[PDB]
Amino acid sequence: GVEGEGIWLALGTIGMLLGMLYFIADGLDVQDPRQKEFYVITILIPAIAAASYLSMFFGFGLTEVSLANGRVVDVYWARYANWLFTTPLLLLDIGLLAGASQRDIGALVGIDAFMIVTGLVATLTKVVVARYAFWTISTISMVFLLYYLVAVFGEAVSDADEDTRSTFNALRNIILVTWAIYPVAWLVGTEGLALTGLYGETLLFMVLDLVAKVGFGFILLRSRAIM
Ligand SMILES: *C/C=C(C)/C=C/C=C(C)/C=C/C1=C(C)CCCC1(C)C
Repeated sequence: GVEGEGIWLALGTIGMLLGMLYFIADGLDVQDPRQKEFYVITILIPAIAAASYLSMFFGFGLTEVSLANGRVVDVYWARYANWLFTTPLLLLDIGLLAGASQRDIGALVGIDAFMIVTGLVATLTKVVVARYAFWTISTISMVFLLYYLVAVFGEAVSDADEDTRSTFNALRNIILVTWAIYPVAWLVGTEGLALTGLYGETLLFMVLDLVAKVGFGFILLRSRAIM
Protein backbone atom coordinates (compact mmCIF):
# COMPACT_ATOMS: atom_id res chain seq x y z
CA GLY A 1 0.00 0.00 0.00
CA VAL A 2 0.77 3.72 0.81
CA GLU A 3 -2.29 6.00 0.18
CA GLY A 4 -2.60 9.51 -1.34
CA GLU A 5 -2.74 7.89 -4.82
CA GLY A 6 -6.28 9.19 -5.29
CA ILE A 7 -4.85 12.50 -6.45
CA TRP A 8 -3.63 10.67 -9.57
CA LEU A 9 -7.06 9.04 -9.91
CA ALA A 10 -8.66 12.48 -9.87
CA LEU A 11 -6.32 14.17 -12.30
CA GLY A 12 -6.39 11.04 -14.48
CA THR A 13 -10.16 11.11 -14.47
CA ILE A 14 -10.38 14.77 -15.56
CA GLY A 15 -7.65 14.51 -18.25
CA MET A 16 -9.78 11.77 -19.83
CA LEU A 17 -12.86 14.00 -19.46
CA LEU A 18 -11.02 16.92 -21.07
CA GLY A 19 -9.55 14.84 -23.87
CA MET A 20 -12.95 13.37 -24.52
CA LEU A 21 -14.63 16.80 -24.31
CA TYR A 22 -12.07 18.18 -26.82
CA PHE A 23 -12.58 15.41 -29.39
CA ILE A 24 -16.31 16.09 -29.32
CA ALA A 25 -15.80 19.86 -29.73
CA ASP A 26 -13.47 19.06 -32.63
CA GLY A 27 -15.59 16.39 -34.29
CA LEU A 28 -18.42 18.87 -34.65
CA ASP A 29 -17.64 19.89 -38.24
CA VAL A 30 -17.00 16.26 -39.34
CA GLN A 31 -18.33 15.05 -42.75
CA ASP A 32 -17.32 11.69 -44.28
CA PRO A 33 -18.83 8.55 -42.61
CA ARG A 34 -15.51 6.72 -42.22
CA GLN A 35 -14.08 9.75 -40.41
CA LYS A 36 -17.12 9.62 -38.16
CA GLU A 37 -16.40 5.95 -37.36
CA PHE A 38 -12.98 7.08 -36.21
CA TYR A 39 -14.49 9.76 -33.93
CA VAL A 40 -16.89 7.28 -32.27
CA ILE A 41 -14.08 4.81 -31.61
CA THR A 42 -11.60 7.45 -30.45
CA ILE A 43 -14.11 9.25 -28.19
CA LEU A 44 -15.28 5.92 -26.81
CA ILE A 45 -11.77 5.24 -25.42
CA PRO A 46 -11.22 8.01 -22.80
CA ALA A 47 -14.98 7.79 -22.04
CA ILE A 48 -14.64 4.28 -20.75
CA ALA A 49 -11.25 5.16 -19.15
CA ALA A 50 -12.89 8.16 -17.38
CA ALA A 51 -15.76 6.01 -15.98
CA SER A 52 -13.05 3.56 -14.91
CA TYR A 53 -11.01 6.30 -13.29
CA LEU A 54 -14.04 7.84 -11.63
CA SER A 55 -14.95 4.50 -9.98
CA MET A 56 -11.38 4.10 -8.69
CA PHE A 57 -11.44 7.66 -7.33
CA PHE A 58 -14.60 6.92 -5.40
CA GLY A 59 -12.82 3.86 -4.00
CA PHE A 60 -14.75 1.29 -6.04
CA GLY A 61 -12.72 -1.25 -8.00
CA LEU A 62 -10.06 -1.34 -5.26
CA THR A 63 -9.43 -4.72 -3.54
CA GLU A 64 -6.91 -6.02 -0.98
CA VAL A 65 -5.00 -9.28 -1.67
CA SER A 66 -3.05 -11.01 1.10
CA LEU A 67 -0.07 -12.81 -0.47
CA ALA A 68 1.19 -16.24 0.71
CA ASN A 69 4.33 -14.30 1.54
CA GLY A 70 2.38 -12.44 4.28
CA ARG A 71 2.34 -9.05 2.51
CA VAL A 72 -0.95 -7.51 1.46
CA VAL A 73 -1.39 -5.54 -1.76
CA ASP A 74 -4.17 -3.03 -2.39
CA VAL A 75 -4.98 -3.75 -6.09
CA TYR A 76 -7.11 -1.51 -8.32
CA TRP A 77 -8.97 -4.09 -10.36
CA ALA A 78 -11.24 -1.66 -12.23
CA ARG A 79 -7.98 -0.82 -14.05
CA TYR A 80 -7.86 -4.18 -15.78
CA ALA A 81 -11.53 -4.01 -16.70
CA ASN A 82 -10.65 -0.59 -18.14
CA TRP A 83 -7.86 -2.11 -20.24
CA LEU A 84 -9.96 -5.00 -21.34
CA PHE A 85 -12.38 -2.71 -23.24
CA THR A 86 -10.03 0.08 -24.19
CA THR A 87 -7.03 -1.71 -25.71
CA PRO A 88 -8.96 -3.59 -28.41
CA LEU A 89 -10.36 -0.19 -29.46
CA LEU A 90 -6.92 1.48 -29.84
CA LEU A 91 -5.98 -1.60 -31.89
CA LEU A 92 -9.17 -1.27 -34.00
CA ASP A 93 -8.50 2.41 -34.47
CA ILE A 94 -4.88 2.07 -35.62
CA GLY A 95 -6.04 -0.98 -37.58
CA LEU A 96 -8.73 0.88 -39.58
CA LEU A 97 -6.17 3.61 -40.21
CA ALA A 98 -3.66 1.03 -41.51
CA GLY A 99 -6.26 -0.59 -43.76
CA ALA A 100 -5.66 -3.97 -42.10
CA SER A 101 -8.24 -6.68 -42.69
CA GLN A 102 -10.69 -7.51 -39.87
CA ARG A 103 -8.99 -10.89 -39.84
CA ASP A 104 -5.75 -9.10 -38.88
CA ILE A 105 -7.16 -6.66 -36.39
CA GLY A 106 -9.03 -9.59 -34.87
CA ALA A 107 -5.92 -11.68 -34.49
CA LEU A 108 -4.16 -8.76 -32.80
CA VAL A 109 -6.98 -8.12 -30.34
CA GLY A 110 -7.00 -11.88 -29.65
CA ILE A 111 -3.55 -11.69 -28.10
CA ASP A 112 -4.30 -8.36 -26.45
CA ALA A 113 -7.16 -10.02 -24.47
CA PHE A 114 -4.82 -12.78 -23.31
CA MET A 115 -2.18 -10.25 -22.24
CA ILE A 116 -4.61 -8.12 -20.18
CA VAL A 117 -6.32 -11.25 -18.79
CA THR A 118 -3.16 -13.03 -17.67
CA GLY A 119 -1.97 -9.64 -16.29
CA LEU A 120 -5.06 -9.56 -14.17
CA VAL A 121 -4.42 -13.05 -12.76
CA ALA A 122 -0.76 -12.24 -12.02
CA THR A 123 -2.02 -9.19 -10.08
CA LEU A 124 -4.49 -11.21 -8.05
CA THR A 125 -2.78 -14.55 -7.23
CA LYS A 126 -1.66 -15.12 -3.64
CA VAL A 127 1.30 -17.30 -4.68
CA VAL A 128 4.04 -14.92 -5.44
CA VAL A 129 6.06 -17.01 -7.91
CA ALA A 130 2.86 -17.42 -9.98
CA ARG A 131 2.49 -13.63 -9.91
CA TYR A 132 5.85 -13.34 -11.66
CA ALA A 133 5.17 -16.33 -13.95
CA PHE A 134 1.87 -14.89 -15.24
CA TRP A 135 3.66 -11.60 -15.55
CA THR A 136 6.28 -13.27 -17.78
CA ILE A 137 3.74 -14.87 -20.10
CA SER A 138 1.74 -11.68 -20.28
CA THR A 139 4.68 -9.61 -21.46
CA ILE A 140 5.82 -12.39 -23.80
CA SER A 141 2.41 -12.07 -25.48
CA MET A 142 2.68 -8.28 -25.45
CA VAL A 143 5.91 -8.71 -27.46
CA PHE A 144 4.04 -10.76 -30.10
CA LEU A 145 1.40 -8.03 -30.04
CA LEU A 146 4.05 -5.45 -30.67
CA TYR A 147 5.63 -7.64 -33.38
CA TYR A 148 2.44 -8.22 -35.35
CA LEU A 149 1.60 -4.57 -34.89
CA VAL A 150 4.76 -3.34 -36.65
CA ALA A 151 4.64 -6.05 -39.31
CA VAL A 152 1.03 -6.95 -40.13
CA PHE A 153 -0.36 -3.43 -39.81
CA GLY A 154 2.91 -2.10 -41.15
CA GLU A 155 2.53 -4.22 -44.32
CA ALA A 156 -1.09 -3.15 -44.67
CA VAL A 157 -0.09 0.50 -44.69
CA SER A 158 2.79 0.18 -47.20
CA ASP A 159 0.27 0.54 -50.09
CA ALA A 160 -1.17 3.73 -48.52
CA ASP A 161 -0.27 7.33 -49.27
CA GLU A 162 2.56 9.11 -47.51
CA ASP A 163 0.47 10.83 -44.85
CA THR A 164 -1.41 7.75 -43.63
CA ARG A 165 2.00 5.97 -43.54
CA SER A 166 3.49 8.84 -41.50
CA THR A 167 0.39 8.99 -39.28
CA PHE A 168 0.54 5.23 -38.75
CA ASN A 169 4.23 5.44 -37.84
CA ALA A 170 3.53 8.19 -35.33
CA LEU A 171 0.88 5.93 -33.73
CA ARG A 172 2.85 2.73 -34.06
CA ASN A 173 5.66 4.51 -32.22
CA ILE A 174 3.45 5.69 -29.41
CA ILE A 175 2.07 2.20 -28.79
CA LEU A 176 5.60 0.64 -28.89
CA VAL A 177 7.10 3.29 -26.66
CA THR A 178 4.18 3.53 -24.20
CA TRP A 179 2.75 -0.05 -24.09
CA ALA A 180 6.25 -1.35 -23.28
CA ILE A 181 6.38 0.53 -19.99
CA TYR A 182 3.15 -0.89 -18.55
CA PRO A 183 4.66 -4.21 -17.50
CA VAL A 184 7.78 -2.51 -16.05
CA ALA A 185 5.50 -0.26 -14.03
CA TRP A 186 3.70 -3.44 -12.75
CA LEU A 187 7.14 -4.78 -11.87
CA VAL A 188 8.49 -1.82 -9.89
CA GLY A 189 5.03 -0.96 -8.55
CA THR A 190 3.53 -2.55 -5.43
CA GLU A 191 2.09 -5.37 -7.50
CA GLY A 192 5.58 -6.66 -8.36
CA LEU A 193 8.88 -5.90 -6.66
CA ALA A 194 7.40 -2.91 -4.84
CA LEU A 195 10.29 -0.46 -5.41
CA THR A 196 7.64 2.24 -5.32
CA GLY A 197 4.47 2.30 -3.31
CA LEU A 198 0.86 2.28 -4.43
CA TYR A 199 1.12 6.06 -4.81
CA GLY A 200 3.94 6.08 -7.35
CA GLU A 201 2.71 3.05 -9.35
CA THR A 202 -0.64 4.75 -9.63
CA LEU A 203 1.02 7.94 -10.86
CA LEU A 204 2.88 5.87 -13.48
CA PHE A 205 -0.27 4.15 -14.84
CA MET A 206 -2.10 7.45 -14.91
CA VAL A 207 0.55 9.09 -17.07
CA LEU A 208 0.85 6.08 -19.40
CA ASP A 209 -2.97 5.89 -19.86
CA LEU A 210 -3.36 9.58 -20.72
CA VAL A 211 -0.84 9.37 -23.59
CA ALA A 212 -2.02 5.93 -24.71
CA LYS A 213 -5.43 7.55 -24.85
CA VAL A 214 -5.66 11.32 -25.13
CA GLY A 215 -2.19 11.66 -26.68
CA PHE A 216 -2.86 8.76 -29.09
CA GLY A 217 -6.38 9.78 -30.10
CA PHE A 218 -5.23 13.41 -30.41
CA ILE A 219 -2.68 12.45 -33.01
CA LEU A 220 -5.16 10.28 -34.98
CA LEU A 221 -8.06 12.71 -35.07
CA ARG A 222 -5.79 15.66 -35.85
CA SER A 223 -4.36 14.36 -39.12
CA ARG A 224 -4.94 15.01 -42.84
CA ALA A 225 -5.04 11.20 -43.22
CA ILE A 226 -8.61 10.51 -42.07
CA MET A 227 -10.65 13.16 -44.00
C1 LIG B 1 -5.05 2.67 -22.16
C2 LIG B 1 -4.52 1.47 -21.53
C3 LIG B 1 -3.51 0.82 -22.10
C4 LIG B 1 -2.88 1.21 -23.40
C5 LIG B 1 -3.03 -0.39 -21.43
C6 LIG B 1 -2.02 -1.12 -21.84
C7 LIG B 1 -1.74 -2.25 -20.98
C8 LIG B 1 -0.68 -3.02 -21.14
C9 LIG B 1 0.29 -2.69 -22.25
C10 LIG B 1 -0.47 -4.03 -20.09
C11 LIG B 1 0.67 -4.64 -19.88
C12 LIG B 1 0.87 -5.67 -18.84
C13 LIG B 1 1.74 -6.64 -19.15
C14 LIG B 1 2.50 -6.68 -20.44
C15 LIG B 1 1.91 -7.78 -18.21
C16 LIG B 1 2.19 -7.22 -16.84
C17 LIG B 1 0.88 -6.57 -16.39
C18 LIG B 1 0.16 -5.68 -17.47
C19 LIG B 1 -1.37 -5.88 -17.52
C20 LIG B 1 0.42 -4.30 -16.91
